[PDB]
Amino acid sequence: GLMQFTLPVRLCKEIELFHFDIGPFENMWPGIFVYMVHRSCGTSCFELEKLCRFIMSVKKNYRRVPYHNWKHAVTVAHCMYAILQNNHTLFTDLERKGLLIACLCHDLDHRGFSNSYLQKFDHPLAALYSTSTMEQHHFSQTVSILQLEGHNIFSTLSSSEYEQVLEIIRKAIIATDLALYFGNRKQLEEMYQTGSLNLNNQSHRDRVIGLMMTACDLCSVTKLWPVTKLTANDIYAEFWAEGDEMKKLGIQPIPMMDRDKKDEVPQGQLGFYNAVAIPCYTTLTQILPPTEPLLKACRDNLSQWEKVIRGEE
Ligand SMILES: COc1ccc(-n2c(CCN3C(=O)c4ccccc4C3=O)nc3ccccc3c2=O)cc1
Ligand SMILES: [Mg+2]
Ligand SMILES: [Zn+2]
Repeated sequence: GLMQFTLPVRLCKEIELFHFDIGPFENMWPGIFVYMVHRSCGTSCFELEKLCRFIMSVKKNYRRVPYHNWKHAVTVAHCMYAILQNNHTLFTDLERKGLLIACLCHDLDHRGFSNSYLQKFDHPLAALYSTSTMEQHHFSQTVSILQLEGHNIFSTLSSSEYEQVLEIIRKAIIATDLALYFGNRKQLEEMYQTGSLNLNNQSHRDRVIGLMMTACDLCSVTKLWPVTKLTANDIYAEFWAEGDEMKKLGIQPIPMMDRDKKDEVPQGQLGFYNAVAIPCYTTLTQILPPTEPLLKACRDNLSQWEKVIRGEE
């Protein structure tokens, strides 16, 4: 009960910042995650023994893929921690519990392949889940781990609170399907501008939590340039592998997944910042002003990509 996690001074201070990188020491990531739960949620939110056993079973069920790996899970959960800590009073007790867990679990058992590759391959999961294929799988894996003996971290919630938290987590994980982001942000844009946005409207909270999950999931674009630049290598390492697998199915992949078109990456990054990232953090900043540093860091990285195209790096 009186057992706190404590980080070295540099990490204690930098973990509070949006652009924090969790570093290359894998054995510290569980401790970083528990530290964020204790500060974000309370030292009483979860039984430590159960949380530790939940964390290590989640870790075990992430795969050795270049990008959609255990490091991504913890990185995305840190961004959520930064949003929640900078917006103290806006989120319920259940929501703080649910969203950090949702982030840790959001890409469980990812194979490094998009929903589109699963469908073109005719993967069994494409028959089981026709839309948001991988995201329904990620939620399924989350419930499976919660039902392992000794792993139910929500045990001391009431029947109704338990149903509420799994519903928060399900919506949160489904919302990480980027195909669903565009419509969710368009609706949030209209609600914010016509002034109809109402954080007591549950359907509105869902939309706002959905956008938070997009923002955390894309947070690679909100780090300092050297982290962003090096993470891009891992992202494209997966896309190019999917591209190769498209070619094996006798389908020319989109340039984004075609390793023969590396030259086109700098311009594709501009398109992605302009079409996805900047709009995402802009709308998020309007709804939640204290998330402005995500938008500023994103704009900084857009400028860095424009310098790459101008041969300046
Ligand atoms: C829909 O708007 C888009 C979509 C894709 C693109 N796009 C991209 C963006 C790549 N990208 C994701 O998709 C993504 C998802 C999640 C995290 C990080 C990322 C991330 O870095 N790269 C290219 C590279 C070369 C050639 C072409 C393209 C191309 O068209 C541009 C605009
Ligand atoms: Mg995902
Ligand atoms: Zn993800």
